[PDB]
Amino acid sequence: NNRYSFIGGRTGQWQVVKIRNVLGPGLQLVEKVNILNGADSAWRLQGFASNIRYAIRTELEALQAVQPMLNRAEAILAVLIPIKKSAQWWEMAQDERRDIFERESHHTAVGLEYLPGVARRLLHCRDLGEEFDFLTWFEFAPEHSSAFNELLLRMRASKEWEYVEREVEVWLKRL
Amino acid sequence: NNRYSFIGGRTGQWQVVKIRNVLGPGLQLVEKVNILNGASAWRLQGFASNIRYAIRTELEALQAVQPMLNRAEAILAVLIPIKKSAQWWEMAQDERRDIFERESHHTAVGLEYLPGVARRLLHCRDLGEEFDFLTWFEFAPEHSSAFNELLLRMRASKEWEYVEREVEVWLKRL
Ligand code: HEM
Ligand code: HEM
Repeated sequence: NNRYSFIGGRTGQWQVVKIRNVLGPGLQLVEKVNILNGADSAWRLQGFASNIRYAIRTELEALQAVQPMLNRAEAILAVLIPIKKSAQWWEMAQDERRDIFERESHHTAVGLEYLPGVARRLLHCRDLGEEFDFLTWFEFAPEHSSAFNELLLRMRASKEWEYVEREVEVWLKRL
Repeated sequence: NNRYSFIGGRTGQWQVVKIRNVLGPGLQLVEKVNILNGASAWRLQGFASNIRYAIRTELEALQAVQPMLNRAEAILAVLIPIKKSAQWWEMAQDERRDIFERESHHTAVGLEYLPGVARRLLHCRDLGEEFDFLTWFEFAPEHSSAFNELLLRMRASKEWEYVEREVEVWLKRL
């Protein structure tokens, strides 16, 4: 099953360290997040794992060579980052979006510099009618915390991020 | 709302003319199809979504000539659920784009059939449906022959070597 739900509330596998309401309406602070594979709580986010939309074969080969698995023993820290991009983004053609995502913003090339420390999972949810477009998930050991914070500053300055209209960070610790 | 459901059964806006079970398991013949914007013998559903392959110049060409849905003359339609293979879905984005257009010329061929044929593309693989896409075409009867020719051109393409299941539900507006 390709559907995942993230329930902000009082139960779950993950303790909420902090929530940063980066842009637009935030998410209510809660004690924990419960993650269910499938479709007292304060909010629910859901999304699906999907096929590749932008990465080219050589980029997949580079990612496959180095990206770590989810659920490593040392990956006790995580961050759930729901993101919404603008109508102007979604109206663009496929070449126009690819050009912004990689040619201008270097999303893949830049992210690669933070592997293997950072593991990730990408879910999509615009097509479900959700309030966000994407749920991004990152997990890593404390030793990569500083590197992940650097990555966030670099991505938020990119051309791609000029099309982001809502964004929240839910910082988590594995219970 | 971006979700559409197609219910094969006794009620609906469309009378079934015939069903051709082109490849793989078919769909049960029924009297009518009921189309509902939102989430009898069978139900198919899918969502309208962003562009996945077409480039700007292709969209400009399509926008220059493609007709709208619900033309008064467009009393015939064809619902074509399609599933593609796992090997297709594993390919990277450039690999699929190259097959879809550089090799199979999906948009360039399809454009030869506008403005006669109007269309709508729905996606459903991500919903866990048994098909990956619901495709919808509609047109006046004078384009029936051209549309049957288009179908045979597409099925000869490299892109169609990855199609694993395909049904045609032919319909007439009530
Ligand atoms: C950690 C290293 C990272 C790597 C290796 C990476 C890589 C990728 C790749 C290859 C894709 C495209 C997948 C496809 O073709 O469909 C993607 C999508 C995306 N990534 Fe990252 N990423 C990283 C970090 C980040 C971070 C920190 C964020 C958010 C703050 C982010 C947000 C996104 C978004 C929103 C998308 C969807 C883009 C779209 O479809 O418009 N990524 N990522
Ligand atoms: C009538 C003229 C046609 C035109 C102008 C046309 C055009 C297109 C375009 C531009 C796309 C890509 C949309 C995107 O980038 O996301 C597409 C997708 C698709 N079309 Fe057509 N089409 C036509 C006929 C047909 C026919 C007759 C069929 C079925 C027999 C069909 C099956 C599909 C499928 C399954 C997809 C999804 C491709 C994928 O994402 O892998 N098309 N069509």
